[PDB]
Amino acid sequence: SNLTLNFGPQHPAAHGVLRLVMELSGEMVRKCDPHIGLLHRGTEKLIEYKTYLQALPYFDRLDYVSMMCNEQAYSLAVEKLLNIRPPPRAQWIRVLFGEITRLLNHIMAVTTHALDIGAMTPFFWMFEEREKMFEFYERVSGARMHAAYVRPGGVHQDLPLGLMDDIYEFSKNFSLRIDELEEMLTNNRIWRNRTVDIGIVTAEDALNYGFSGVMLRGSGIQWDLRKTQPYDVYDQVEFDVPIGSRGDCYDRYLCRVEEMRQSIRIISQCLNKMPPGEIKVDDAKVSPPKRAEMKTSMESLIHHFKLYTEGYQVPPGATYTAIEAPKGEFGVYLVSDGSSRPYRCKIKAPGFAHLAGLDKMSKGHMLADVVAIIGTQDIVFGEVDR
Amino acid sequence: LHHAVIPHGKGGRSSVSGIVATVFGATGFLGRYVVNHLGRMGSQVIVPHRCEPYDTMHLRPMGDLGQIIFMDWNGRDKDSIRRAVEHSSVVINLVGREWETQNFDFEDVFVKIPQAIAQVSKEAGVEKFIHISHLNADIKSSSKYLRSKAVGEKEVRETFPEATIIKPAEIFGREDRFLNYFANIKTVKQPVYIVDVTKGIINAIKDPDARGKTFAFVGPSRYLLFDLVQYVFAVAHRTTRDKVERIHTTDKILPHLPGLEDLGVEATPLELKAIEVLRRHRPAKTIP
Amino acid sequence: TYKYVNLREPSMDMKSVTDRAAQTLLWTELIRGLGMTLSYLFREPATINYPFEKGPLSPRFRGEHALRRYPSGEERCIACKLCEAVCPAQAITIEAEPRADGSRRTTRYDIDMTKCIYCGFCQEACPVDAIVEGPNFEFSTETHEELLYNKEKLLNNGDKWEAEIAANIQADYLYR
Amino acid sequence: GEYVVAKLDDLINWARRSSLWPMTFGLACCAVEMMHMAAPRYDMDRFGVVFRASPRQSDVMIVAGTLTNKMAPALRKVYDQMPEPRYVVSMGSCANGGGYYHYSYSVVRGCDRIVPVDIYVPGCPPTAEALLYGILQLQKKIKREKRLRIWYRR
Amino acid sequence: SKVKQDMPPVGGYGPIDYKRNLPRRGLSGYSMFAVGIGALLFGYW
Amino acid sequence: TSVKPIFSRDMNEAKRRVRELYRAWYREVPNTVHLFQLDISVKQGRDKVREMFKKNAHITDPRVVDLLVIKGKMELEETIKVWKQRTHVMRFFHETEAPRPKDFLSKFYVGHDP
Amino acid sequence: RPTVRPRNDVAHKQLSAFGEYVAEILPKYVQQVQVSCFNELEICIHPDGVIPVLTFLRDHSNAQFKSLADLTAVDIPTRQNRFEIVYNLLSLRFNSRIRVKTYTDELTPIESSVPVYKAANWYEREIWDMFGVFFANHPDLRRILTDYGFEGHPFRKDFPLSGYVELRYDDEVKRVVAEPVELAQEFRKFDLNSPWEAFPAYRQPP
Amino acid sequence: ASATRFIQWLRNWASGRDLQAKLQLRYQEISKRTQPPPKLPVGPSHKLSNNYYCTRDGRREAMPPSIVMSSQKKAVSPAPPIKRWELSQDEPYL
Amino acid sequence: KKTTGLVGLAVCETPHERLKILYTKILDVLGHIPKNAAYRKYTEQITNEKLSMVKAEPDVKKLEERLQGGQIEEVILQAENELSLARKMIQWKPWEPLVEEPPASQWKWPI
Amino acid sequence: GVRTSPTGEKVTHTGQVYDDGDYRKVRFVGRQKEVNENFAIDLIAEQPVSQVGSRVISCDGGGGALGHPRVYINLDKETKTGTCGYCGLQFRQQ
Amino acid sequence: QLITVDEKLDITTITGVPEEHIKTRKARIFVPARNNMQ
Amino acid sequence: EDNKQFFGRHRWVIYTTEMNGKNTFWDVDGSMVPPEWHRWLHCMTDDP
Ligand SMILES: NC(=O)C1=CN([C@@H]2O[C@H](COP(=O)(O)OP(=O)(O)OC[C@H]3O[C@@H](n4cnc5c(N)ncnc54)[C@H](OP(=O)(O)O)[C@@H]3O)[C@@H](O)[C@H]2O)C=CC1
Ligand code: SF4
Ligand code: SF4
Ligand code: SF4
Ligand SMILES: [Zn+2]
Repeated sequence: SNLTLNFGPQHPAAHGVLRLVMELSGEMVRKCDPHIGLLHRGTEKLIEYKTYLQALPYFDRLDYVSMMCNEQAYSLAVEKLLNIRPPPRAQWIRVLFGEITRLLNHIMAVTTHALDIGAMTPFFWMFEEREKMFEFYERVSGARMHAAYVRPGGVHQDLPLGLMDDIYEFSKNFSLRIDELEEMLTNNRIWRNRTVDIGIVTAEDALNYGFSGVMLRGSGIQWDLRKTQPYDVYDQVEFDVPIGSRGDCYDRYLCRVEEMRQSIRIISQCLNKMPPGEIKVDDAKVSPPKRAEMKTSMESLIHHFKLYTEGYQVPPGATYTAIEAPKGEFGVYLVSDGSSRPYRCKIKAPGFAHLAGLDKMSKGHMLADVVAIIGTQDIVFGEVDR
Repeated sequence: LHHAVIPHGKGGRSSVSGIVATVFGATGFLGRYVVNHLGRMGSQVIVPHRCEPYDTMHLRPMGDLGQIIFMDWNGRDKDSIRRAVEHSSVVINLVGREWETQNFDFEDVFVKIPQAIAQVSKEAGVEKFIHISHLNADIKSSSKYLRSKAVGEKEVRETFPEATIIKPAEIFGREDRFLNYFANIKTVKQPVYIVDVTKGIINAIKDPDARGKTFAFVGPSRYLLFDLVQYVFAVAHRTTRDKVERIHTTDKILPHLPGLEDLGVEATPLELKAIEVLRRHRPAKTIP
Repeated sequence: TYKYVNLREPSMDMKSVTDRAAQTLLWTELIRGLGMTLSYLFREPATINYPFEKGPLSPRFRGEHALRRYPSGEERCIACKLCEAVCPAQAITIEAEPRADGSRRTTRYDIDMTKCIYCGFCQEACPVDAIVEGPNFEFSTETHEELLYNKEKLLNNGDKWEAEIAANIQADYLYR
Repeated sequence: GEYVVAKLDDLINWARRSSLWPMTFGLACCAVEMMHMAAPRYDMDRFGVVFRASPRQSDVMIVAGTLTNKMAPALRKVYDQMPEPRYVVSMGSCANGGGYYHYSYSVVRGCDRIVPVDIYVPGCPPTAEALLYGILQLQKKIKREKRLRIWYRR
Repeated sequence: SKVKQDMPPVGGYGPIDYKRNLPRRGLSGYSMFAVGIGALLFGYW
Repeated sequence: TSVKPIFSRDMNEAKRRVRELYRAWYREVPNTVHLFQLDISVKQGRDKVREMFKKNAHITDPRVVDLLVIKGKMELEETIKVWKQRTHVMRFFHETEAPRPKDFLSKFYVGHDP
Repeated sequence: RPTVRPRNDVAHKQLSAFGEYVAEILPKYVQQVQVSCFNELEICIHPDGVIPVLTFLRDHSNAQFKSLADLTAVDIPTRQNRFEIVYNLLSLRFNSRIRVKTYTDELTPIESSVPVYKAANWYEREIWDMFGVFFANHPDLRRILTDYGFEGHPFRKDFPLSGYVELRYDDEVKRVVAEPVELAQEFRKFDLNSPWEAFPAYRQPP
Repeated sequence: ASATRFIQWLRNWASGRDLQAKLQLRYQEISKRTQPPPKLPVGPSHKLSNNYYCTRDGRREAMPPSIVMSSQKKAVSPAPPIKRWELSQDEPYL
Repeated sequence: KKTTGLVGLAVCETPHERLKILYTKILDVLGHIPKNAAYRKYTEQITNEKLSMVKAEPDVKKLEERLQGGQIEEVILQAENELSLARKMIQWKPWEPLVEEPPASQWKWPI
Repeated sequence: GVRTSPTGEKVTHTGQVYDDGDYRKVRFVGRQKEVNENFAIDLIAEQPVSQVGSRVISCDGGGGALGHPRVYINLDKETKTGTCGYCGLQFRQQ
Repeated sequence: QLITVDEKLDITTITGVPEEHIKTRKARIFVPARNNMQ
Repeated sequence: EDNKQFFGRHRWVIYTTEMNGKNTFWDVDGSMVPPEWHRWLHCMTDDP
């Protein structure tokens, strides 16, 4: 028999809409054919009509649960082509908010996974924590989600006075919140029945199918771009990479919960090691000058005028730059033709290859398991469809 | 032509058709097709409505931003009529009711209201006036509906001599009270499709010849009423005293009046569209 | 450096085996989960009493747009079109000409608030603090057309909110 | 007469605005802010706006995100299956009028080309509080309805 | 004026817990079964 | 003028695939009208198939023909598997588009477009 | 120098040496090998070499590029073969990335690389959908991102940004319809390029 | 903060934690919503001399790609093999 | 070893024997490739280097460290991959001259 | 300096007003025409001319960095005031 | 193995462009004039 | 204000029953807060 899954659950859900065409024999799933493009918005074409600065907000809206991490990936790619370097304080801020963003993503990933499986309550507890982290976003950028804060050259503005104290107070209590979540799920026999030995993927298959992030580490592969190909100041912080052993949904859930704990561990070092200095590269042909300078110095006014109309030119070249985003390897293949607008911008969304493996991972499972497998991949269709 | 009403574009949603039309009775069966066709080509449509704004919502997507304007109006308040037609170049009157009510009788909706609209439109300088009457209007009909249609048809011509009067047969379509009426339950009928009536009205606005004329909109074929009702029940795989009287009036033949053909519209056969209307309820020989 | 999340050997001694049998038969870890939800029942909820209580915001908040003036009442905008050039959504439309007194001023200044992405690039780009994103966020409307702001609406927003806008700029301008 | 019709309108309007069951089309990032309106700080349930509502049990559709051409027929179908009275809240720039993707070949330039819209909530995304302001604004729109008053004067 | 920007306090912030903490509670398996069986015996008696 | 073929090495091989695709579309139309509850007749549907085929009748490049058949098969698969909806099928008929003027005078009256 | 990105000559030398290595082993297919100033290795190959070259890079013991990071295309209309197919591969064993590029035109198919990387399945569907490049022997080639019945390939440089058609709901036919695109506000094209040369190092000969 | 002592004991016992020490609701420990003005530092290019842009021009130091082979001995790998990761000493097993 | 740690990769009881057989088969297959082909010269060099380590080191932990290819079962998997590639290379014959030159401006960027 | 046209519609500070036969004024029926009443051209004309001693003066609009870019105004001509091109303030050499 | 095609290259039928925007358009091929202001 | 309440509930407004000629006894909304108080009520500042 043939069956089509609903676009989305009957409670608020923010992953997007999916048309899943399935072939069933009794309870068992024999074929899965995801039909995507329901949130395809031609982002990659629109970027070709934007300057490099104008295109930056598009990356907030890809994996719109990991906004600043997507900003970081694009900023690093442009900085590489520009051959410039963001100042050390900006790099620490980018790592600090990169890990705050990882917490935001992992709360959404773990709790909506549970919510779709029927465990509603943890979503409410942990989204109060998300609400407090939205306030950190809003205090640095003026926006709760699409901050547009991390830019090529550094960050847009320095932290307001008193923000780091508040991030410390939040971080001080967060591990307790994780513990409460683990009390509800980790040892629960119903949760384990829904996740243990579900969606097993071998280490060999995970690599060939293009998987990344937790979808690799759940199968025992020892890989994390923050460790192996570090960017910004990730080489200066200490943390452990959680590794699974069974390659199933339960191990991937444990990996995500432990990654949240390591993110707190990294945030702690960032709060203590934050250096002084400027927060964007001191090159006014790339980063706009301070407003006081723009209103006093002739050179500053010209460069402000040109950076906000033409934008900076980027030397011709192509780069593939990737980061360890919360959902996996997030990269951009960015082509510059020498002008102030990118010639081509291909976005590599980790969820694209993960969803392409849904049919492989769902073989020999039941219909209700398909919901669990989609959750364990942590799919957001803004990044899948672009 | 005022510069703002010179046509521009390619005839689409964002285009400018140059038509500024006030459609009284727009929230009904015929009005939703007329407004849709006006909005398709980027006309400005003024929609005076008596009903709750909730009941006008289906008209909102029919025009580009700003092209559909809603107003409150009362049939017996001439100031509300004047505000609606003050800026229009054409006024279309689709007001009517198939039954009488405590507050409004057939004389109110088919005589007093059309006359008031026509008079205020003339006093406001409106250039064109479209009035929907009925093919079987007659001051000797057994139906009070058709009697009032005749009296109002005369008063509109007296008040607005350049008015274009249209006299359709019973109209069939998704929201009609004809095929749906039969599917819910001697005489010869010539039913006409809703889209044909709508197209003819739109063409009468754009056609300078239609001014001062009276049209009869009828379908291609004439059907004995019995054959028609049997056909409906087959396709479907299966009220008031006035409504029965109207339904049993034989459709008048008026060869002297121009028809849909004169306005460039090809009458749609009933058999082509019968399934469309009656599919939700799940060939008659014509009279040559 | 890495760690194992699920690589543990359950003990097979009788005491440990009977601990797991007790958990299976007596639902101990399910009872534990009931304890957690019970404790939350007796916690103060996090809910605030909107609209009488409001969520906290900062001076940097990006809300409804407004066009500002100098203390004398003259408009700050001199129709340079930097905001229109930078706008990532092409939400801004400007026309300008010499004013009757010779000033360089706009005759059109539109923001399509349904194109806008509320990014704040316009206020970054503006050289004279003319276009800002204000603190207001409660301006939902019943029609689409009401969200196509023209210059009069934006100037009225500036005159309406200047008291708050000026204080917020005073609070954040040294970070810019 | 008019007094009895006036109070019946108040009673039915009160019941309907006090029991607004929403169908959320969580299309993109705006759905995240919608989830935060359900979250404890705002708790839309406390206004009578239930968390989980089936499309056939819904009174209001919230369009929370970009509407693509590929998705537009499915959204219309859900709207057509909604029992009346039914209202549509357009949330965010994409749903309001295309937003950042207005000039895209694959995007509907505003969901009001597909369905009638009652409330437009601006922002990209609107904050959870701005969405809640919009829902409260829809409630006051329902409060002003005079369905029985109109019917009595027909 | 001295430079003034958001910085950590002198000496840094206090320690931040991050490791899992699920405390052990309750009796052993033997003790729980004994309690359950003793309850049955009293009930039967 | 030496190129890698797609499927067919010459026009005769390509025309075999065209005829096979026409056969499949021709037989599918009655099912499509029923499955999608279309208000058009089977004759109208088959006439539409003929018109779409006819508009490409002038091609002489076997590679271009291969691509046209590749795309035609994709379109058929969308229709048979009911991945399309009713709106997608009816997009071949442009029912809400007003006829656009063809002769010089009609175009001259309505705008500047040729 | 605080604002300038530091060089890494060690990686530049390693990648150059491995670039020659690959060229020596696959002379039948390799047309060009370059290492960018930010240390990225690109192997430009003849399209016939897609499967041999990718298979070699996946399976050779000195390569082991087991992970296909990304597969995409670029449209350059001025080239006789306007489409450039780009494979971004990753080797976990040697903690390295390589890029493999080939080319095709509108009518010349490319061999599907699904046999080498299962990841390629959807990437090639997307390239077919967005650019119209046909991949031979692909198990299930069809559109993936665009709407059903969509005509054209939107990522081609000559496809208009807003396309040719747009949708709306029509009450008369009671369905969503597609009509030629008209915009209330035309997209405003900006000419941004400065008339002065920016980067002398990339100047082309007259 | 204002729970009765009995209610504090009940929810502490039920949860098995000292909830009162890490309340999820914020009180007066947070920063004041009015702060003193900042005085932000300037970057390393803020100098009056020895600061010619051509000595700090990153964009102009970018070069076109080095062409290693164009169609116009010991084996090598793209880099040395990655070093095996070490088990955490902070907590090797969860 | 209780487990390799990688899901789907079984432990090998006799890794030294398995590698000796696999590396010998690879050298046998390379003999059908022309002597001057770079693939044969390089693959034989690295294969002989690894085969010597397998013979010198009878301790799996110390052999794993010498080879630097992960676990010993990962080395065995890579040897099976190289043998598979070697067989395919014989049919592709990539040591032959370039099949065709690109158009003149094919790889010119910017345009 | 708002003024109403013969039809009663207010004229904006940009001089806009629908003329007599313009249908587009139907949009205001039952609603209103948003017109800002504080005409900047009239408000800047109320500012007194500032009397200064030097030949050249600078204006930044007031408020330091919260004003406009600082420009310098020549006051040699005695037939007219020097007017700031950003804020419209006038100066005269005494 | 390759085939022989002597047809003039034409892709109009496989680009998806409406006929109106192929047959009635006039493309202009030029080198833009220098902006006289610079 | 009540600073013993947790952050968020420590400031609130009791809306007037009549504003600009509108009876707001039952119908209140957030746009009734004037800008000078908007800043304090949303904790953009500490000083009323
Ligand atoms: N349908 C047919 O078969 C034929 C119809 N006609 C004529 O076509 C016109 C419309 O047809 P149809 O659309 O089917 O009629 P409907 O009843 O479907 O629509 C009637 C319209 O008139 C308005 N209306 C009715 N009574 C009043 C009133 N007392 N005061 C103000 N407005 C009022 C209604 O507004 P509300 O929604 O507020 O009630 C509605 O918009 C009528 O004039 C009818 O006589 C002529 C020949 C055949
Ligand atoms: S906030 Fe951003 S999108 Fe909105 S008008 Fe300003 S620049 Fe444009
Ligand atoms: S608002 Fe500012 S940036 Fe925009 S045109 Fe006016 S002065 Fe220029
Ligand atoms: S309006 Fe903004 S937040 Fe909402 S879906 Fe569109 S881009 Fe995302
Ligand atoms: Zn000045």
